[PDB]
Amino acid sequence: ATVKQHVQLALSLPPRLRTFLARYPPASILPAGADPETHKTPYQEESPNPFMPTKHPITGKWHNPKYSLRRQAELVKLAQEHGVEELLPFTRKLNEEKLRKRVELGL
Amino acid sequence: YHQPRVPSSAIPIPNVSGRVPLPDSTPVPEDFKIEIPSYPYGPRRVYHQSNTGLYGSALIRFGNNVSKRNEIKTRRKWRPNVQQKRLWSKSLGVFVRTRVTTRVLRTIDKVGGLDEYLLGHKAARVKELGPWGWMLRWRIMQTPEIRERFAKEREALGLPPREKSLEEQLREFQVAGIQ
Amino acid sequence: GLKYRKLRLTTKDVNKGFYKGNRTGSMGTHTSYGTYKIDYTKVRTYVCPDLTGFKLTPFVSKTIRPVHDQFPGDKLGPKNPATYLARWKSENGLD
Amino acid sequence: MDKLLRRVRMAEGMVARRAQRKNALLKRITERKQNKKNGEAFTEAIQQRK
Amino acid sequence: RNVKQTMRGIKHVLTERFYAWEDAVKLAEQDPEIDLSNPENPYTPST
Amino acid sequence: EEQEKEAKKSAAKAMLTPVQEYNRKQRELRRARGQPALTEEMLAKIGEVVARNKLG
Amino acid sequence: ERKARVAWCGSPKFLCIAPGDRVVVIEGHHKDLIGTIEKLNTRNMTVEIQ
RNA sequence: AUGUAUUAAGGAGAGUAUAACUUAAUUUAUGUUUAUGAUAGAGGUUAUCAACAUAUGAACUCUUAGAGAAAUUACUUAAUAAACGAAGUGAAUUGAAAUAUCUUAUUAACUUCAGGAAAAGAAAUCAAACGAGAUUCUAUGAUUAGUGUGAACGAAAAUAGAGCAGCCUAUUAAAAUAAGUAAAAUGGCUUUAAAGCUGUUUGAAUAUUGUGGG
Ligand SMILES: [K+]
Ligand SMILES: [K+]
Ligand SMILES: [K+]
Ligand SMILES: [Mg+2]
Ligand SMILES: [Mg+2]
Ligand SMILES: [Mg+2]
Ligand SMILES: [Mg+2]
Ligand SMILES: [Mg+2]
Ligand SMILES: [Mg+2]
Ligand SMILES: [Mg+2]
Ligand SMILES: [Mg+2]
Ligand SMILES: [Mg+2]
Ligand SMILES: [Mg+2]
Repeated sequence: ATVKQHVQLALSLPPRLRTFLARYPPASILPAGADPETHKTPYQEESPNPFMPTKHPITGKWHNPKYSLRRQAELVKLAQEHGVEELLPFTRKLNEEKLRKRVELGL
Repeated sequence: YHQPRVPSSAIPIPNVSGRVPLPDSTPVPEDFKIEIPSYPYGPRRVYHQSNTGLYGSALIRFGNNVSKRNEIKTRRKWRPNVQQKRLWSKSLGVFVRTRVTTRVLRTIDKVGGLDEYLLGHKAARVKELGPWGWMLRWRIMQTPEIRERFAKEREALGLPPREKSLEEQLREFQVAGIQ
Repeated sequence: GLKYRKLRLTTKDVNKGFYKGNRTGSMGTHTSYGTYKIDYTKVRTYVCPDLTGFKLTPFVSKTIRPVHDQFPGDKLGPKNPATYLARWKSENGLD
Repeated sequence: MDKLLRRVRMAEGMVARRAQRKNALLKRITERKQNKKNGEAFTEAIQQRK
Repeated sequence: RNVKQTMRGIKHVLTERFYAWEDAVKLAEQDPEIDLSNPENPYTPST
Repeated sequence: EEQEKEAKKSAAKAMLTPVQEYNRKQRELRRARGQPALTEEMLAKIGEVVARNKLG
Repeated sequence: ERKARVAWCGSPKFLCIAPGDRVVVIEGHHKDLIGTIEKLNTRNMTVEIQ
């Protein structure tokens, strides 16, 4: 019963969130004995972290991040409303990264 | 312009208007035309002089003439440094005569020649070519050099090898005329 | 000239080479010396059949009341290509 | 063809829009002529009442 | 006016027959009981 | 008349450069992969995160 | 007006009075007169009593 | 006049049942309900004494093949106004109680191109040490900051409302992440000196392990 309720919470998220998690699933939600490097998603193979830029091996050019800094802030703000901020990859817009950087270094 | 005669190719360098008139010697079937693909960005609605040369992005610009003391404004114009040079094309092997600006002459030396200036695939260059630059781009694509160069770049990109070329159709009309 | 000048110009008003036809059809071609050669392939003839013995007149007696056709249940009653082909088989099978 | 039908539909609307402007103008001219013809019956009755 | 209504009716029935026959031909091409190829015997009553 | 326009609009496909043809060819292949799906096991693990960060 | 004149007997297209039936006048100088309808003008909705 | 909804090429010539509209100028059929409707008769010219819904025949000439003195010739199953939109070029009346900078005014107008809308659009954006999160429309912010001798001109952040949508695997097929480019000098535009647009002459760098713009 509890598992059926968990599946009803994941299917209640907005389509914008469910779409992102599908193509960039973190190791946390992958199977228990899963290996992070194996069964990678076709999107993950292009870039492990979509929010970070990715120098192309053949062309030696820094491809712009898949999600711009504006859109990274809309994912962090939309994920924090449904308590799914733990699944997004490292982002400078993360509320914990913003706070950690200040306390660590300061003004 | 008055373009030279391509050494080994019947096809002539296209006319400034886009037409490709074939000589009377070359036998041509009934109602056969050589059509160049339309220019993606279309002609230039102002300064039509730039539709017949390699002007890059330079147009005729209008401004004011400001007096020294009272600073009174009078309308004037700024014209690009348009010249007429004979640019060499390794693919064709002749001197393509065209009206080109001085800023585009520095772009031809920077990229390594006219052929390298016409084969650019970036969006900012196809806009700088213009209708006349898009006709020369189509012409060099018919040469065997560029055809043999593009076929070699498809083997490095893992593309299947790539029907009849335009120079073969004209070659098949000279043999059919004698039959 | 005040008002008549503003009407549509006709051939019964001016003569200095102004020509305008009545859409009577081209029956030939013009020659180089001002004559006309009638092409009888363009001339039209009227096919009137023999009316001797024909009993139908353009009127029907008012005793016979006007009645339409029912074609019950067939939306395209009079234009149904099925009732024209099926009706053909029974009546005229050869042609 | 689907593009040949739009041509017809467009023609059927252009003619019906012109037939309404003509019919309307005729309904107003015919009405204005009857009202003036009936008024002669109203005037005779008004003249006989006085 | 009555002579013009008979002339109009003649043009309505002839236009109706041309279109009805122009469609029966098409409908008769997909019929298994009609063979438009041979005109001598183009119809065979189904069993 | 339209078939002669779609062939005239796409008449510039014979003047494409190798990199222009490679990009387009890859685009067709990618659009066939589709979008990945979230299995019930993955959805069950996401529901735990939501309930843990909302109710406790 | 035709709908008002026929308001008491159906409508201009469903008239419920026919020639040959006796009627009684209820207006004018000759009120309470009784006669038989001879004609029935359906254009002006007027009736002739001989 | 405003609002709502729907729609996205317009006019003329001649002819014709003078409510009826195209030389067929009052075509021919279906279904339903018919006074408890809808909103046990007479009547085909002494007509259309039936509305709604769905089909259907016909629909001339010119604008509008070519030529020409539009509605003709000659041929043929030849066919698309205005306003609205973007860019280019760009005044003057007027105010300054004269007048040159300025204002009038990124105006009127013209020119090209395009669609039922167009344009714009998912930050090399704004903010200020907290953060916001594409574009468009309306008001406030604002006779404000500011500019200018003056007369006048005049933002943005933010707030509220209308709409809301994000993406590159774009729901219609596009990038191997952008070089004669960013930028500099100089001549102009815009403007507050920045940012932005630009003719001439020149001319970079390669990602928060701090490269590039603001
Ligand atoms: K003064
Ligand atoms: K001030
Ligand atoms: K500047
Ligand atoms: Mg005379
Ligand atoms: Mg005379
Ligand atoms: Mg003459
Ligand atoms: Mg013409
Ligand atoms: Mg014509
Ligand atoms: Mg405002
Ligand atoms: Mg970039
Ligand atoms: Mg610049
Ligand atoms: Mg700066
Ligand atoms: Mg800059």
